[PDB]
Amino acid sequence: ERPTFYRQELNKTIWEVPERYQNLSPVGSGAGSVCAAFDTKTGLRVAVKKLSRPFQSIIHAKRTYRELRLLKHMKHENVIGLLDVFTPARSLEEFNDVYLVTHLMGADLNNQKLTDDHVQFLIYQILRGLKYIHSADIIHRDLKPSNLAVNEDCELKILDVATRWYRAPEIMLNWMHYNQTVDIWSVGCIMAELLTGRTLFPGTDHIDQLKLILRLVGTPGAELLKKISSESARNYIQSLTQMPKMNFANVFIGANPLAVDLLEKMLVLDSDKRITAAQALAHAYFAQYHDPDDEPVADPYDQSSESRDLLIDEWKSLTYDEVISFVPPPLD
Ligand SMILES: CCCCCCCCO[C@@H]1O[C@H](CO)[C@@H](O)[C@H](O)[C@H]1O
Repeated sequence: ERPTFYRQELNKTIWEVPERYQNLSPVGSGAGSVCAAFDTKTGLRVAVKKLSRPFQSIIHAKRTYRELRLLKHMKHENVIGLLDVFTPARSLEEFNDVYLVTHLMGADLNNQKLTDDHVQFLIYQILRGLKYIHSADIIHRDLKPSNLAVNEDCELKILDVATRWYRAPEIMLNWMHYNQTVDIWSVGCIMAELLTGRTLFPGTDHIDQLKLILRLVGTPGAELLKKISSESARNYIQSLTQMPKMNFANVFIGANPLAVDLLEKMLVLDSDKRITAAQALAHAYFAQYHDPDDEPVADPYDQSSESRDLLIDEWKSLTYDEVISFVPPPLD
């Protein structure tokens, strides 16, 4: 049955939401607008995002669909999920607005070294979430402290200048064919910063970022240089003065040797040689948290919906179908 909706003017528009969602109050970007609310059915504080111009163009429509589909797929403790999605529309013909409801997250990992035991717990949770995302054949591509939410029990969820500080070197070289370990590079950068209280590679601009990375991990070795299809890349690298990888033990002074060992395995230039999320969860650094019985994988996720060129009304109809078919997660 259809919930009774009410209407209220918020962020220059009339929002129309199920009455279960009370005390709406703005907090949000625009890069759709977000309101905080209290969900009375579940007892939870939530974020309610009214999408802005979701079907204004083919590009907007395809974006909306892909975003909804992703959020509907993600069902893991360490990944943001969808609590609800709704529209006031009673039919496709009347369908214009989409609203997404998620847990209201109070803090992120930006929000001043952490202790080694806390770094262990936070990075464990990131990697547990990443194992799940990667198992769906999804690459996050923009892992950074602001995309990591934590609650007051230090339970963590991976979220949905934009800073370059956490970005894998191959993304900044426009390499394409990205591996999932682009995300492992980011996790390394985050872990280093939690341990030291300092940004590992605080690049001022695009080339400076690359310069800082090369300073720590050294210039490419022969095995990596063999895999560079680009003639221009190859000839530039060969001309750099050969520098060895720095000693992470004497870069992360005071740090748990198990942590340094893990960082050495994450922050490798060659993406094929970086540790995977599932391998990292088995690393002795996480001995106190690691449990193979509860590090679950995802169902396969279909991203083909993505190479396709469809009409606006087709993307719109497909999005409508996803809104109607939505099943809320268990009351928990
Ligand atoms: C001057 C800085 C050079 C940075 C080298 C980064 C190499 C990243 O690693 C590479 O990434 C690709 C994308 O997955 C793969 O196709 C390769 O097999 C791999 O070597």
